Amino acid sequence: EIQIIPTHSSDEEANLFAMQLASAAVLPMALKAAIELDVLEIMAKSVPGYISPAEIAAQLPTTNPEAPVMLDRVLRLLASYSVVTYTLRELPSGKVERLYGLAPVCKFLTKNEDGVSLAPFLLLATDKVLLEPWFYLKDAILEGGIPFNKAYGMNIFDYHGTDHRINKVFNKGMSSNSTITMKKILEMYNGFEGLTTIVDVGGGTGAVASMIVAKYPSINAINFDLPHVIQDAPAFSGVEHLGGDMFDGVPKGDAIFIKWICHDWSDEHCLKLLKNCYAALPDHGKVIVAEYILPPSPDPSIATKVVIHTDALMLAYNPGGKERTEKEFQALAMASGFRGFKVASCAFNTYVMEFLKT
Amino acid sequence: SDEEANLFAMQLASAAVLPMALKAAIELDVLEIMAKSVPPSGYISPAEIAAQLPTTNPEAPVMLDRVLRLLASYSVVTYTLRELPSGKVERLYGLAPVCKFLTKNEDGVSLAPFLLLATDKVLLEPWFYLKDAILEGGIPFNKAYGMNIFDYHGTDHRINKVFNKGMSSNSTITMKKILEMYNGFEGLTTIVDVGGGTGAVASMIVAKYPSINAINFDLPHVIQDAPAFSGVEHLGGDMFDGVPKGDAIFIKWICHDWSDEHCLKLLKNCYAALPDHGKVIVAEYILPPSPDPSIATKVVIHTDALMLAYNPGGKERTEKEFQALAMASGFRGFKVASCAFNTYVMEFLKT
Ligand SMILES: Nc1ncnc2c1ncn2[C@@H]1O[C@H](CSCC[C@H](N)C(=O)O)[C@@H](O)[C@H]1O
Ligand SMILES: Nc1ncnc2c1ncn2[C@@H]1O[C@H](CSCC[C@H](N)C(=O)O)[C@@H](O)[C@H]1O
Ligand SMILES: C/C=C/c1ccc(O)c(OC)c1
Repeated sequence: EIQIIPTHSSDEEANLFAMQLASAAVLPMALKAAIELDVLEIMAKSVPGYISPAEIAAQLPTTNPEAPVMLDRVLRLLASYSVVTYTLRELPSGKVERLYGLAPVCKFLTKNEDGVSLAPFLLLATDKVLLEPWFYLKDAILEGGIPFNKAYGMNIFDYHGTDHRINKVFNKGMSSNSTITMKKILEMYNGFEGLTTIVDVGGGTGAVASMIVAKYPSINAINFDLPHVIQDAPAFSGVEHLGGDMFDGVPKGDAIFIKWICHDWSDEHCLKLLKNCYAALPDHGKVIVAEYILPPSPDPSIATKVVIHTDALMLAYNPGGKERTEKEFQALAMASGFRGFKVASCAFNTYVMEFLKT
Repeated sequence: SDEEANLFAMQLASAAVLPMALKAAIELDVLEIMAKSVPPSGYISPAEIAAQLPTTNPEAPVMLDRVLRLLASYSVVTYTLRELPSGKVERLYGLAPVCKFLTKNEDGVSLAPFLLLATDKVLLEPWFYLKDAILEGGIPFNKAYGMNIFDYHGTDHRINKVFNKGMSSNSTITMKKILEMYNGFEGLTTIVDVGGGTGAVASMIVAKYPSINAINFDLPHVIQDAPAFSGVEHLGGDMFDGVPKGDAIFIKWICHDWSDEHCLKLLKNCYAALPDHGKVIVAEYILPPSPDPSIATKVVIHTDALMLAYNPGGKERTEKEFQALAMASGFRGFKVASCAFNTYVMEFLKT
């Protein structure tokens, strides 16, 4: 370990890092506006890279003379963070102009073959509704409670039942994200083959249930979630949509699949749901749990960052939620009656574990 | 490589967690507690931090740990791991170099109040109207509130104070460094700080050059909050109507708030306010020539994006753009005199 001697040079880097931190929110917020204006889809479709901000603006419903320069300024920020790429063209007239192209991350920020990306997940994570709890984080640490419940007087799921705009944003966000992950899950994970019935507990609007039934047409699926979510679930052949509250019970099936459910809830709420799962399954049933697994240390890798970001988000938003290690998941499994524990697969940082009653 | 792209997109989507988590740590005084309490070897437990917070919440240590873990992953704090007898590891946290600027120094100053400003609820709101401003014209801030940001500051006194202390702390740190390097204040008898805020810069210059009489010129609602400093006279006004007379005019972070037309109008009042051989001293970021990934470029491009969402047309400019503003406003001479923390000090010379 070599010691860095403090100098004006190292003080400058520390100062500018603090300044970068101060205004770090400009990145997701600028990206959110690019996605809502459909700037990246325009780039994806119009690119002969690289396109000028004036050529992008020409495809927007605007007569604002300042649109191209406003777009230029946004895209320059995105370029510095490698969300887009750029080239420079000298204007026959002396000044330097930037043209922009899509960077490799835009594969997941623009619709793929099959009409899906992570952009709706980004719109959800940057929604007004979800920024507000952050201003009550201090209060929840000092006064107890949940910053989101302090913001609006109820938990986030009850709030989705009262704000139909955010309910749609959230359901579309989760569906897009699970679609992308499940497609890769389905390629490498064999645990669904052979089952007659599967229940998706907190399955949202049913994207995962419907993909499993598409791959395995002899499976019958039940998409189980809250009534305000189920009311908006598209019909899909092989999928039964059922509204309820999982803490009160879950539908019977041969296996139960829970994706991104455990991390929303405290260990006690988890134990309760997992007992409910244990009771709805036959003697050799299994719970298939798809979640992130906390890494060993808070290292600076992007994969670790994504898991620690989501842990922090389940501090603001949710009733006791947190990310967990592989030992903590096995602990919860053994404590709710399952004798078998297997880490089965991994896609995009999401691990598939089986809790086996066996 | 597909995996890495997907994970980067997920990182971007929840990127705001970092500055929001940091804001909460600063509002809880967690970094100051660390700075005062961290023992010689240099790491402290969240339980030990929490014991110093005004709280009886049994969950506080755990929730602190989880916020600090996020901060550590980004090297805002350092950490060590301590194995527990029963296999699981505990995290202890310490100060990283950035903490120097996010905690009070010996002059009692840090950048923390600038971070409180940048992350304030008031300033997040305009971002939801950026799409609207791009399609329809206008300024996201104006769309959200009734009016321009500075008028808003004269209506919402909490934000007025946060903004003034934000700017004050930031300008203090930068001005101390500039004053160690820049000799342009000698032979001056009077200096005018136009949009000088609560007067921190004006006071630093008189502290260094007690021969100078400084006018600190800003909007009435900011002057209202300006503490008395000897040798500084506070004066409320509107710079686009006219600037007080002095031997030199100092404008820090003013040009980037305003469109070219507004800057030209300001600089011509400046020219008019000066004697024959006076000068305007302009302290601004300079836009680099490409969107490079360096922290120093990011800071300037972030501020350019912030100007877009808050201000009556501000932006960041290149040195040749500043030379054009100087020229179009009648200045004959231009020089780049020094630089501290990305802030360049330019003079626009009348002869
Ligand atoms: N008490 C409850 N009973 C049933 N579903 C619930 C619930 N509380 C929350 N949920 C559902 O749990 C889901 C958490 S979001 C995860 C959604 C989906 N499994 C996916 O991975 O994409 C939401 O759809 C929410 O409505
Ligand atoms: N018309 C006007 N006349 C004078 N001051 C103005 C103005 N419009 C905005 N301002 C002021 O311009 C300042 C911009 S903020 C940064 C300025 C300060 N020189 C610093 O570097 O810390 C604010 O204090 C704001 O109140
Ligand atoms: C924008 C934050 C992401 C997110 C927030 C709350 C949740 O409950 C969730 O899924 C369980 C995901």
